[PDB]
Amino acid sequence: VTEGLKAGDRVVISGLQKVRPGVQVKAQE
Amino acid sequence: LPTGVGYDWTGMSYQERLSGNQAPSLYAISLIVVFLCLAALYESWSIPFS
Repeated sequence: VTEGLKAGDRVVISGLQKVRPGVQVKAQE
Repeated sequence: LPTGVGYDWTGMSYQERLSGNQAPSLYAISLIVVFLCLAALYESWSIPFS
């Protein structure tokens, strides 16, 4: 990704089934 | 299961998937039609209920 993404940015990755915009997101890895 | 996943129950599970038993509806209206037909044969109010 040369463009759009920037330095050190956190990405929604693991549990993408339940991901829909608005629901509060917590972070486990 | 993940998102965008469905499933199916078929076979005789298709038959029961439609209905296992609509029978007690028919025992119900069977009790009805028995009740009224005996209310003609008795020809009497609630004497059939015996």
